[PDB]
Amino acid sequence: VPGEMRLASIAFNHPIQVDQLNSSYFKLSIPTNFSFGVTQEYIQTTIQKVTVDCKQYVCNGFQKCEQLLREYGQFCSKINQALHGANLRQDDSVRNLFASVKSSQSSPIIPGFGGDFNLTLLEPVARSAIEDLLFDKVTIADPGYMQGYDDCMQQGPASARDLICAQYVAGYKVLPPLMDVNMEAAYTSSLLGSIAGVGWTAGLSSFAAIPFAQSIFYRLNGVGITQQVLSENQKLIANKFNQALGAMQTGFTTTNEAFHKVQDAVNNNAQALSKLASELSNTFGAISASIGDIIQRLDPPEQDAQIDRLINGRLTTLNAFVAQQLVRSESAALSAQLAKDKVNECVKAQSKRSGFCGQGTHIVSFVVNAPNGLYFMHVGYYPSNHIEVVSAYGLCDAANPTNCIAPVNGYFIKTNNTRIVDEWSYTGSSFYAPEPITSLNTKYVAPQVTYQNISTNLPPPLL
Amino acid sequence: VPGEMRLASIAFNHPIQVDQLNSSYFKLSIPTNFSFGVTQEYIQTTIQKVTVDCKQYVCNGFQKCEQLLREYGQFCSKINQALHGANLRQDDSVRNLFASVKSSQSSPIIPGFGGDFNLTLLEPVARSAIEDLLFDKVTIADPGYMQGYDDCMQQGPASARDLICAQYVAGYKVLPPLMDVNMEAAYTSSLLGSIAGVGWTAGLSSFAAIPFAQSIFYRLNGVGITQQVLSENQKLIANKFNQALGAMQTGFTTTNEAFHKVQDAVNNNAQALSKLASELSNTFGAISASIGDIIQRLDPPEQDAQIDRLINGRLTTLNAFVAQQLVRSESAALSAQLAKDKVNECVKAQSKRSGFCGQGTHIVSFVVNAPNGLYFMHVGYYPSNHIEVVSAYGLCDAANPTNCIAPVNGYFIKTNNTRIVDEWSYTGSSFYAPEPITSLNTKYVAPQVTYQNISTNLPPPLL
Amino acid sequence: VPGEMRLASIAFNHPIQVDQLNSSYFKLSIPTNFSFGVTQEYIQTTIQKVTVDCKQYVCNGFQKCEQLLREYGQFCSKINQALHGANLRQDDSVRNLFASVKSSQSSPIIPGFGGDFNLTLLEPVARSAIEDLLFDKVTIADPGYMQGYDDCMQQGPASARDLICAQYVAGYKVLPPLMDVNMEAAYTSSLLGSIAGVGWTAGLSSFAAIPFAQSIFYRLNGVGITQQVLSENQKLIANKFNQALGAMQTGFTTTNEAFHKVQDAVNNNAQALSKLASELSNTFGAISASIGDIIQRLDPPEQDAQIDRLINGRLTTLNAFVAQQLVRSESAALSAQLAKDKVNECVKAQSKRSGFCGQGTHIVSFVVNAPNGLYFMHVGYYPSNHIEVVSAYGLCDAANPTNCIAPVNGYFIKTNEWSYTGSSFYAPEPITSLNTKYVAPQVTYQNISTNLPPPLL
Amino acid sequence: QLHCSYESFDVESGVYSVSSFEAKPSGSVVEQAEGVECDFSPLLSGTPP
Repeated sequence: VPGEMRLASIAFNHPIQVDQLNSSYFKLSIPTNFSFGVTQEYIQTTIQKVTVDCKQYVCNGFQKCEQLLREYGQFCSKINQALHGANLRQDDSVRNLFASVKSSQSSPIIPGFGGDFNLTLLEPVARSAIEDLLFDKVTIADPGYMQGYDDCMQQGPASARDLICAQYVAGYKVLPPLMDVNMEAAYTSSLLGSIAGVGWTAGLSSFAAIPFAQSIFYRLNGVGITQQVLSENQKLIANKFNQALGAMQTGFTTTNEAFHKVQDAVNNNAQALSKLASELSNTFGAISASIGDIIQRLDPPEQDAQIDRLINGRLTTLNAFVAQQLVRSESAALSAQLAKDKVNECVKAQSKRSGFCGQGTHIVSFVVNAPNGLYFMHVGYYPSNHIEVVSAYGLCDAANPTNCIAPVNGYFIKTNNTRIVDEWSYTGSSFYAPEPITSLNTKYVAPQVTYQNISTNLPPPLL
Repeated sequence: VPGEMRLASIAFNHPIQVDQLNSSYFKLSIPTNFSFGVTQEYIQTTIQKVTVDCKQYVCNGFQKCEQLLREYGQFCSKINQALHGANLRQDDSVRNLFASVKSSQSSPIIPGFGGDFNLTLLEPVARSAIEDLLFDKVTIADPGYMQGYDDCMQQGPASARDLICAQYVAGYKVLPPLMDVNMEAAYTSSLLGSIAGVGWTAGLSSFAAIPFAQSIFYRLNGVGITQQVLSENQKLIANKFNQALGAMQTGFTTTNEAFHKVQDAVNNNAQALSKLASELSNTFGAISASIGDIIQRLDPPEQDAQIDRLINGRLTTLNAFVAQQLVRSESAALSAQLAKDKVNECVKAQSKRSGFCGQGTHIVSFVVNAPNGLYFMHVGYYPSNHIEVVSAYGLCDAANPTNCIAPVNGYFIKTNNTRIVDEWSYTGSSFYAPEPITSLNTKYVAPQVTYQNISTNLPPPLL
Repeated sequence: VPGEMRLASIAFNHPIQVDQLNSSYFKLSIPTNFSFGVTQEYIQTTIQKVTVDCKQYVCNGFQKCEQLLREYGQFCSKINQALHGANLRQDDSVRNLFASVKSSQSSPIIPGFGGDFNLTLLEPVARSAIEDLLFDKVTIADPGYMQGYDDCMQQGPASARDLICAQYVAGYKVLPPLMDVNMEAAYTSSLLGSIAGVGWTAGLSSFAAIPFAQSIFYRLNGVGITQQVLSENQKLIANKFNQALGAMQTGFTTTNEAFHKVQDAVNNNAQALSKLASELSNTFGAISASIGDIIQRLDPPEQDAQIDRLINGRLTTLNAFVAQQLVRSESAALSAQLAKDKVNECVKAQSKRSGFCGQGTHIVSFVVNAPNGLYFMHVGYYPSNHIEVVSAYGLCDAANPTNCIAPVNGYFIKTNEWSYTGSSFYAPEPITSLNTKYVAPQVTYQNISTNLPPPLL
Repeated sequence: QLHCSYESFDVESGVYSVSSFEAKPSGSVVEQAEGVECDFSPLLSGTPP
């Protein structure tokens, strides 16, 4: 048998300390190793669209409500109009999203795409295995529409417990999604066809149409990693990437918060529908929840006192229900707008903003279909094994104070490598990778007192 | 007359396909024609501010009402306070918007501004022709305050049917807008005058004061169009630009979605009023909707039972009304925040983020005053007639492998132009337009195996 | 005493006008002086979290309520579940905030950090001097937990009226914040230590570890101020900056709207609890607001009728209350995300976006803890004393038309023959290859027949 | 019905939900029974209480 729980302090992890330094030189923290990894998010984009029969929900064709509800018919019309407008709003957001998803051009996609990268995301020509695992992991009730009447009806298993058949008792209607799941799959493949890539300036007209691996190298040079190292490590890069990719098969667990949110979005829709269903049995102090039951046992002068009470509570339930759905609809529209922005930023281009996307700088990200929404995956770069090195603000000619240089997208560090005879060396900013200083990696700058006074050998400029 | 409706599949517009080539060279898709085009959006920034007399809404000064509301006086105070705070919030948002709208400096504007561009959007020195067209299309009832009181009264037309004069019965009050429309128009003209500087390494500190078309050419080089083409086609550009501008007079009909949204904002304010007005006639099962009628018909022991019932329902409509207004006010405030951010991005300067603004890269955009908000329009580049061309990742001068170059904001393409003897040609990325290779269009880069091996003539620098 | 009120017109602050000019040259408005300044904002990140006992709120354990509430027990379950989920969401947002706040590395911080700048925002090694002023200005009721309950009981002042100890009558529970305040302070100290690197690429892994003044000059070059000016004005800059810094001691005033909003956020929470407390006395037409009174005053058939009436109104206030809290919780969640957005942009690095941060371009900004949220401050840069000068689109060699240049981060201006100045400030300098670049020729470029050193020929 | 719901002679074009069919009810069947004629004979004689 397990023992007592243990009281514990919440840990306070500390940042690696780096001493600030005065004068012309300073310590520089730089990683000596890194790893690929991923993050993911789920953004809901829609509310399921429903309508409710406003007569049958209250009264199922009994002749007293055929007269008694006539004075309340305008409440029903307000109910129907509000819900109808909410449904229209949901479909507008869908059309607006897809207008930005589409591209003027894309590559055809074939097997073996991505080269040495595995790219198991590719459809089983289809949706994708990743998307299908998501749909199968979700605990949602069996799909609507077909067979309709015959899946409520005795032509099916006795074990069905779907609220969808209960919609034919209660008069509820679920409207179909607008986009068509097959067209949705085509839109996500269209996005994959624009990959390789985001580089080569704005990219808003022309389409580069290059191999996937090559675009990755441009993204890696976009964060200051030198290309010389990248060419040496090309197989390593593919291997580490594939390890991060392989981790997505363990991503279908409840510790993935995005995964958990997908399930909760499904749960919330089910709860709203079932809430109205539970209210069908709720008396309001009326003798019975059934109108036909109270008609059968009551004299008509008092029969409708009971009916009126029942009507009032049922209408009140509908009013509350509409208000709830309107709020949800607005939040979904806003949520969809955020996803739309990320598709046109986090997916369509590399970004330097940070914050956005996965927390590992930013390298390419992808998006897939999810129930009522979009699910994003973000590839990222995680630094490790940081060391401190000596570095300088710049280097300059001691024989001529007006001749100076400073590194471009990198740093000047004291040399600790046996292959470099030069006292100083250039490194990439994202990774420790010393190299000779050359005109390619430096630029002329105005002089400053903190630049080193180099009295001997500088190749950039030679003079 | 028409026959039966036709069933149809929803079309999927497929992207232009581009073959995914292997090896050191690739197909590049580039447009061969383009058009200017526009988009528009409406962002509401405010809702109407209102107050309601909490005695008058219940009754017209009747004495039973005067005594019976004493127990409810704290509800009225909460009603007044909640609405009052919401009204203050609306005014806070307007001032915040204007704080960011105003500029320290602007150009004077005279007729013939914009050069060859027509600029019919300019004020009729005024508000603007666009704003007045919008106001004529809008169906909103005229506001009071100078005065229209006598048009409620017998001292005005007998044909007035305004719900605006009916507020005198309901105790409803329409508050005046926070700012004079002329001052608002002055702010929008200052936004037109805030063009140039458009950047130039911030431009927050300066005002370049250059012709509008001149700033456009700076923007066109900002999207990868070569200046050689731009100088040749300047008159053509103005012609296409004015065709795009002339189409704005057809943006005043319901196919323009932003236009429809303006009318819906008006409708929403009208709805709030109409609901209160209809409720004045709404008996709650009380013997009459009128307090004076109840008084003249009943003995006082029953008279106040009927009145109390009537009061409770009237108070209930006020409570629901306030809650609705509180929600709308919050959404309006957030909507206003969105607009001011677009003013400092989509309007104030050219932007490269995409998504935002019109869907055609981004070039200059404009904003005008609209009821309850701001109406924006955007302009952009719409490429067409894309062709595929042969292209290279870079060129490395193989007779001396350490010389390696790559294009700047453009591409190296195989030459298909008879005027150019060079084996490779440089083009802008926004448009197909080959040019001879020169040092201005390229930069020195690290070597790569996929760069082409030119063993003979390579001019940028020749050595 | 005062006279009659004065009717007035709202002033319109007319913009400085600058004329557009004909041909190859144009007016340029440029400042000849500037000042530092400060702006501030408050971004709330949470709603105070509370729960309530669903039996105690309605009755004091009187037996008739114990029987009658069994018919309504499922409403209480929905009330408790909804509030509980709302509380979890508030704490989820806190974890998400800290995920962006923490840095992998930081500088150690000592007193006298920042060199010539005073930096009174430094921790009193603690919170910060600014936060100390803030919390004293806040009017919030004294905290619970410890000593807690024994400050609520009769051995305490007879004058306590705090909702904080009235909750043990009402059954409210005020939940503790997810984070210890000292941990929170340490996280903001880590943000101060995350300065340098700021620039030098995205800075995502590297850590420059350089002086604060040194990082400033880099940023000032990044906004178009030339280095020549910066070296001449270094002490002037430090003085103006510390004047802007010194103004923070007057920031705890009613004209600071961010400060006012913090107080309102404190009172929004107070209002929510006080509303429920007032409803405990709200007779609903029931014989009394007290269950014990109606039990003692009524025959038991009537006791049941009046207790039910009283219960129904009490449950109704609870239901409305939950809905109100759901709305508030979501708005705070969105607000919390906005704080994260500024932390990963406005705070961690200089930005060129404008709009964001203080309205004076963007230079370094800071953030401190506030009740239920974060309080940001930004240093703004304000141009002044603008003059107009003649400027040209570019220059070329008249004898060699293909040699054409254009200024980098600045303008070519007429010399009061051509001179270079930084885009941020008026300060002429000779044109040299460092401040210019080669460009394609244009019809508006000047035809220079005399002397251009870049290119020499 | 749609015209009445919008109180107009020109409803805007769209697809609109309308009330559902009642599903075609048919004649009864029962499982009622079985028992024996109730005996109320205690009421037929003697003095009531």
